[PDB]
Amino acid sequence: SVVKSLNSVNIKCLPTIDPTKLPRHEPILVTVTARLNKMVSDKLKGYWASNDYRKQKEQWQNHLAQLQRGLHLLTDKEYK
Amino acid sequence: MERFLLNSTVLLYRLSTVSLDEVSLDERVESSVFLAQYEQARSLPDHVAKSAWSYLVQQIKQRNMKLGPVAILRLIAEKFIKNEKGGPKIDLPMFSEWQTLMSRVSCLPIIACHQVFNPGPASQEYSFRWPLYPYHPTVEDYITRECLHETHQHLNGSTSAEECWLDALKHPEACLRDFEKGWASQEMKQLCAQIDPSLTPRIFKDRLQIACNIREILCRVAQGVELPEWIASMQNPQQLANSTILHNGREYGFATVWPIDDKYSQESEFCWLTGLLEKWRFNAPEGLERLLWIYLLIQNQYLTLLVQRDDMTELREETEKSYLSRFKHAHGAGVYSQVRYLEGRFAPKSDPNKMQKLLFSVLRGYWEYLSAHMSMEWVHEKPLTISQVLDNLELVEPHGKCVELALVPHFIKRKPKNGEAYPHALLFKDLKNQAAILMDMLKSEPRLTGWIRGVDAAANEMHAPPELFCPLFRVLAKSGIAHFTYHVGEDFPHLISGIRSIDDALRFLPLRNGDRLGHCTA
Amino acid sequence: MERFLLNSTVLLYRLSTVSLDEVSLDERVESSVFLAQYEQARSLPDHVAKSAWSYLVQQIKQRNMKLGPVAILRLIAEKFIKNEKGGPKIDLPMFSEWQTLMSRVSCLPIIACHQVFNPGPASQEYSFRWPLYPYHPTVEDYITRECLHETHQHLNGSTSAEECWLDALKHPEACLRDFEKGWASQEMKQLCAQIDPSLTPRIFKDRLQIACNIREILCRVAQGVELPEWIASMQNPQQLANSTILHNGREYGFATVWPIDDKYSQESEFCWLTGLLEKWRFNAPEGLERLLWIYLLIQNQYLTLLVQRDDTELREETEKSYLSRFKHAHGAGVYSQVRYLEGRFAPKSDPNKMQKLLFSVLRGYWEYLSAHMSMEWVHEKPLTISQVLDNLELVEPHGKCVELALVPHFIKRKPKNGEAYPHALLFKDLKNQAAILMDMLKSEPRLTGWIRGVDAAANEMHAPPELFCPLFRVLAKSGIAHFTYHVGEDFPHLISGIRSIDDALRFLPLRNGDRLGHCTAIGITPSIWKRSLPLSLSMTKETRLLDLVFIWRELRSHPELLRYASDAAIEAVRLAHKVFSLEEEVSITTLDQVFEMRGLLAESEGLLSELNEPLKPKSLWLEEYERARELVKTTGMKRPLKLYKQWLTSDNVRKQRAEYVEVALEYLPDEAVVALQQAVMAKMADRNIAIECPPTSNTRISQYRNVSEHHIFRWMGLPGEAIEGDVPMSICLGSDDPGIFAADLKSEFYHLFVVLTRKFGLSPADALRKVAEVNENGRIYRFHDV
Repeated sequence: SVVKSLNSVNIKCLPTIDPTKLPRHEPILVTVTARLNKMVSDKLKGYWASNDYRKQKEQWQNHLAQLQRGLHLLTDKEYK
Repeated sequence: MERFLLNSTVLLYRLSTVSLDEVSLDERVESSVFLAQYEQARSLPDHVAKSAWSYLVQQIKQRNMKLGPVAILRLIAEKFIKNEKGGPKIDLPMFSEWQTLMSRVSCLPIIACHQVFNPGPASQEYSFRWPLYPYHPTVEDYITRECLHETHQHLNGSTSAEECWLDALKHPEACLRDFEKGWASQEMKQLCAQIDPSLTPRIFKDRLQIACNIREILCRVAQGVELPEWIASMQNPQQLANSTILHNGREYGFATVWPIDDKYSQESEFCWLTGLLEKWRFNAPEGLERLLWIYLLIQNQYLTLLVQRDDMTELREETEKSYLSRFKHAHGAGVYSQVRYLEGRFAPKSDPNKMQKLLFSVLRGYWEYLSAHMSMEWVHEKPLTISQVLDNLELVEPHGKCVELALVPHFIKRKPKNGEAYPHALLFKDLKNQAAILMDMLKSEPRLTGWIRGVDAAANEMHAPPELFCPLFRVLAKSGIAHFTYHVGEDFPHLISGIRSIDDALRFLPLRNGDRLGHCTA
Repeated sequence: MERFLLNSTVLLYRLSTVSLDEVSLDERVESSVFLAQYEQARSLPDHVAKSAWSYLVQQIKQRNMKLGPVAILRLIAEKFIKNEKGGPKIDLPMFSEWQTLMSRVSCLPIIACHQVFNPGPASQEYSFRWPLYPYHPTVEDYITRECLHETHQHLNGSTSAEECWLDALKHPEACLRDFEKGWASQEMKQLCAQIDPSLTPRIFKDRLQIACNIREILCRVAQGVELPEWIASMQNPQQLANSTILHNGREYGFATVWPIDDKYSQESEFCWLTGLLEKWRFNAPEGLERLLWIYLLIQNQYLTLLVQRDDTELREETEKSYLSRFKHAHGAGVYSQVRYLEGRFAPKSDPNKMQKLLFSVLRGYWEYLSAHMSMEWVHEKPLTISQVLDNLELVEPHGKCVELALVPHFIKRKPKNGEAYPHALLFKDLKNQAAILMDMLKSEPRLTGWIRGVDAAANEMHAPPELFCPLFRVLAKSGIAHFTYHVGEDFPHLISGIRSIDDALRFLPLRNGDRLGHCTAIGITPSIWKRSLPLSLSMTKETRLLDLVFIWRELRSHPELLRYASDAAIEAVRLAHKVFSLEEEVSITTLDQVFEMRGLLAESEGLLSELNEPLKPKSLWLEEYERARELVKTTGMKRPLKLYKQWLTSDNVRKQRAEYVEVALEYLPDEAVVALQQAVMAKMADRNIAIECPPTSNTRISQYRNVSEHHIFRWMGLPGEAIEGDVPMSICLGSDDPGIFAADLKSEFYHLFVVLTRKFGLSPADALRKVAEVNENGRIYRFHDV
């Protein structure tokens, strides 16, 4: 109810996520980025075919790449 | 090396099907290029291909531009084309390489890029109609002092292959029906799969419609007008195949208004293109960048298809305007024509009611060229018939600086037809039939003997031996043709056989002194 | 056009999806044949092609057969295979065409077809294990007196490629994983789509499963037993992808039972196929007739894929297949056809893995001796390394049985970015791999009589030849006593390729009697090399700079090719400023001094590590570590050294080296390149280092129009193919990657002999001597202990 009222002060709310409704060893921060990636990529599909579309995606590819390297930081069983 | 990048079937399959949102296609194009390079250049080693592509990537990155047609055309333009006293010309050492590139890529996009990214001095107006030529002064004096002489110019069809693509865009359904007509034949079916495997005629219409819509979409960018914003609903290039998109449940065609009257013309293509590349001088979204890439790839695929189909519906779409353009194209730039003696081979038609259309159109096209250059009082300002054109043409004096014409109808020849116990009668009667319309039309107006001068038979050599044409040529000689020519020794099962075929034409045909053979490669 | 109906991508597609009941397919195969032949031989004109196919069509109509494998093999069988005193052999005039054919079609069906329709005399007992060779009395007797001397065989794997197809049948799950594991890499993905774009790991299991089930189905016809009645539910070959066919809802299957226990043996396939074609000698049912066509198409497809992919299964295939290998190399007859064999193998990091494979090869070789040398051994069942060596010390070389000398060959890898110098991860593996070899060799010192050589055959651009200098020199002190390199076969530029070989000559610790592998760089005529190449090639700056410094070395000595030397020295100095980013002046003399010290190890103290470091505890490397240290400290000249450290451990320099540069194809004129090649010959002939020659049936160069233009003839000194001023070398014989399906050294020996007699017009007595010199050079420079 509360997420729909915010979805229907422009605040965009991520769809409901259930940590029990997830793989046992999968971190939630992985799901949050994966779920959030869907919303951002959807907007780029709309904000497509323009000069800023490349300028917005280049940052997005940077953010996911630099955040990906932090998964080796956490998910590693022992740092090398 | 870019001949693979701007003309390849695998890249077109890769780019068209792949969605438009993703921009990480540098890996897919590389694998496609290697497949395309191997398919066309078998003898090229892979380690060179890997090195060449890697070197190409660093060129684009060092210049701080992005991979795509707007970058490839930038590299090709400055590599080959440099400005000269005649305007834009071609490097002499690289001309031999350039001729190879023209076999696979049309120069029209390249020259537009060179004009944008390397304009000529004094900003003098330059309009592209003629392909670029390398400049060497010792040859230029010879041409101006003594004009060229073309002994083989197929008047039928288009002036060249580059502009016939525009006609294919102007006549989508007509070309599709023409393609389907020949697609029945086994040879044409194999030929299309040879250059592009898995090419159903519907895909050819799909690609033609895709190129048409891309042209309309890209035209909006060049003119500076805001896009109609339904492109966001277009997530795949395949939506351009039906020439109609449905955004929010409404009809939305891709067609848009063109400032130029003839949107499908050489002038329209260049004016649009030079504006488009100007707007992408520093930035270009990979979405639209690939839209231009698809359009260029689509054009090169059709051009590759067209050049090999030579070896109607679209032919008679205009039937009068192209003849003037070709004569003007043969004339070339400048006040004086660079070609003096020219004969135009055209295929005869069995219908008696079509010769008067074809001869008048060529003769009217010749006259309307002469009236534009030589200003003098003609008998008729609008002939409308063969006799009236001949009245106008008999008044002109040949001064050697204008394109002189001597029509030569070149007979056709088909596969051997079985029957009636000797090899060729069904084909022979057709040649006998077609000659009769040629024979009696000449006698109807004897003044045509000054223009219908020679007769050719240029299809192949295996189908009908040259001695079969011996009776046909001799009877035409008694009709007053006064010249003859043959076309022999193209394909022959063994080298010795090709030599024998020439002698059969040589010893049997009524070849008087001064006759000409054709393509004697044997 | 007989070679396009057995190895063709589109025909397999156009026949797999076509149902068996319909028979009208001539218009579909003909369209497929022309399309397939176009994508294989693009230079073949259509009018020749169209006539050629029609000629084949009416020939079958004349013979009154039906178009298919049962007819295609017959025409090839009566074309190539001709009976003789030794059985079924290949006629001499058409041996060269057969070798061209063998790169596309497996020979096994042809002999099976030949035997059924054109059997031998009196039905004499015939056993086929080896590929067919042509017969020539001048040559066959030479083998009897002086056996062949092979130099480069990869013992990792089976003998030839045809029997590896049977292994793919025996291990459908393992060969899928090996293909899938390779398919993960991009190079295999390009290579698979190179041969056939419509190839997926899902499809590969489909194709292999179809071949296995077709083999079972036709075996029932070959046995003569009637079909098991589930062929009523047989409508498409795609049914043969699941090994389970349902008819009327009742359970069924494709597998059967064979007369011999091992259904996937060489004998089983021949007995099956000969029996099958025996029962189709007059007419064949069309549904099964096409099924045979699919199997041959699938078999040739995998063989075509396997050969290219060559340029897990390894563990399972590396146990006692060597006994078959030696028996295959021995050949029929009491005495082996190959006396001196040098089997190469790839070392592995884990000592248990390397020890297990070394024991398997030595144990396998002993088994080969025990079948011939009927003489009492110390241990009847060795089953261990020590008992093998004790058993092997009792045999004497009397010129009859195969003699073995294992030669491990390292594998170069891509330079991993980072780690302060170009190849650290690569060298760490190689340092570890040789460390396992050296200590294990010291554990059993008798192995120095069998472990004789060291090689490195992966590629050339991946790792420069000078990188093996420190690791070879320590191995020299380890007792290996023979070093060979696989250099010069692949290169980005012909002049650059000359540098790579001269890098090997100058830097590697090659003593008199060593060998080099595939010196194609000094073989190709520059005019021939330029065939079908772009007007300007591309190459890395570091490879370019080493070329420019080298071309100055061997051309300033040349009294008339000075302009090229002078221009090179000038512009090399120009490039050095680009690479090193230096601001002061560096001369060509300084550049050469810098580049002569690249053979030192990076980790040598005083070069990359701190000069003041505690002394390492007397390894075999401390000789190498301090040697590169003291000579760097001495001579009173450290200016070239500080340039070299940036050449190794500078962020900008290493990046600038990998940046590619554009080089004109004809940078040196045609004569100029020849001057370098004749300079290499004088240097290496002085050092007296032999050259391994690849099989001439290998169409891997993609530059020679036929075999008669192969560079081997230039080395041997054939008139009309030898360039003036050439210095004749010593050339040995080897058959490592022939690029065809069924190959052997004897076939390669005959291939050389045929070309001289036919193309070059040489008498058989004179022709044999020239090819005999190559066969003997493999014995003069043998790595086998005395």
